[PDB]
This record gives sequence, C-alpha cells and structure tokens, in this order.
Amino acid sequence: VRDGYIAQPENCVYHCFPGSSGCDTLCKEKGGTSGHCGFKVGHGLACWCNALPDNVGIIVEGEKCHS
Repeated sequence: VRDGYIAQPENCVYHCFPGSSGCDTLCKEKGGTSGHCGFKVGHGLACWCNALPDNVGIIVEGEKCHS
C-alpha cells in the first residue's frame, strides 16, 4: 500500500466535493481505508486515499487522463 492523491485509473485526478463526503466513500469502495479531499497543483482538485494497494492507482503524467 501507499498513501497518495487518488485519481481515477490512470493519469487523472478525481475531483472531490469539499467535506470529503462522496470521495471518501469512493476511496472506500475501491479499497482505501481513509480518503479525504486534497488539491494537487499540476492537474487541479483531486482526492486522497490512505492504504490503497498499488494495483489501484493515482495521479501520473506521462500520458494524459484516461477514464
């Protein structure tokens, strides 16, 4: 696992609803045991996930955003 800004698979950001509310639940259904909002200057607004496995993934740049 890692602790990171969660995107969407792959090379994206998600967008968070300040509060955490929705994105926290999104983090938990993907499989991070805490999540929050955050901002990652680069792309923009993003969400955060603690204890996501590395077979779930995050902000990357190299490509552009996917799904």
